[PDB]
Amino acid sequence: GFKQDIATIRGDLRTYAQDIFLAFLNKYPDERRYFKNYVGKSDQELKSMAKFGDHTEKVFNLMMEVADRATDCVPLASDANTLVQMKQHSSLTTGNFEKFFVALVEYMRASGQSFDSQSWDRFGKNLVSALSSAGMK
Ligand code: HEM
Repeated sequence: GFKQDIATIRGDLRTYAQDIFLAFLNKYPDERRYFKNYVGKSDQELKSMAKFGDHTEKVFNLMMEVADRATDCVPLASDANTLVQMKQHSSLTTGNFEKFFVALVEYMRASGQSFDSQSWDRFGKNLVSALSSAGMK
């Protein structure tokens, strides 16, 4: 289930973080504009820029903390608030996050593994609701 998925992802966090982030960018290429240093780089090229592996790992660490603190895939309003108020997220809207979670859920479905894809889809929906409830446009 969802708790085990947190454990699976944490066990190899940099690998899943890179793969899922790349799946997002490659599914939604317009989103790469927000990540100036990644423009014009292939998957394997990104995998040698220090900021890439370090940024993606930090993003997924936070996402796992938010997931772990959730109750029945509903995140804490304080964790939504943190994500809205981050300087790095100031120009984002909820659609950016919707896209991210579409890519994440698609990744999990395509994986050979028994990820609880439906729980991640619900978590993403509830996080987007919570971002909106916290004032994200
Ligand atoms: C639940 C989803 C997300 C989480 C948990 C998350 C978390 C974070 C964290 C922890 C950082 C700081 C990384 C660092 O300084 O090393 C970060 C930076 C950033 N986030 Fe997010 N974020 C998420 C979704 C998004 C989405 C959907 C976008 C854009 C489409 C985005 C755009 C950025 C940008 C532009 C930065 C700064 C530049 C960079 O880190 O490469 N984030 N985010």
